[PDB]
Amino acid sequence: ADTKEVLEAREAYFKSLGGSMKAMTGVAKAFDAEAAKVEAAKLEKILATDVAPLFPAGTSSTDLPGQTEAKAAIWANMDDFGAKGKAMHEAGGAVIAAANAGDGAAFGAALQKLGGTCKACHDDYREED
Ligand code: HEM
Repeated sequence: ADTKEVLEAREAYFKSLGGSMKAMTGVAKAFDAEAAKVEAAKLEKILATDVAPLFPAGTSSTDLPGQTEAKAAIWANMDDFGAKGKAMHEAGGAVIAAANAGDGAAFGAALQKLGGTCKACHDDYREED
């Protein structure tokens, strides 16, 4: 697809994740198993997205100044970038299971683990200022 659509797709994917992280953070603060499962259901849908095809070479912030925050570095570290995405999917599965187990403590713990995967990747691959 055109750069405009992959950029569109990956932007929507990440916005959805951000909204999910935000909502689950609030649930973790005041655990309600029903709201957790609702959030987990949404996170599950989000994680079904194949994002590898969302980062084709030529879509870094240097190629498309201001259109994206993806750093050119991603393309010099695709194995690490994929690994970090993988870590997120795994952390996500744990958050989903904890929500479904109705386990508030595990949910909060898994959520910390998930947040960490977002940071681990952003630190090396997303544009700050
Ligand atoms: C962890 C679950 C996670 C969250 C939360 C998250 C959020 C997020 C947002 C809100 C954006 C900005 C979206 C927008 O344009 O409004 C964003 C952008 C990027 N992310 Fe991220 N992200 C999470 C996880 C990860 C992981 C696991 C990776 C790397 C393996 C990653 C990468 C990126 C990149 C690159 C961007 C820039 C996208 C762009 O501007 O085109 N994120 N993320």
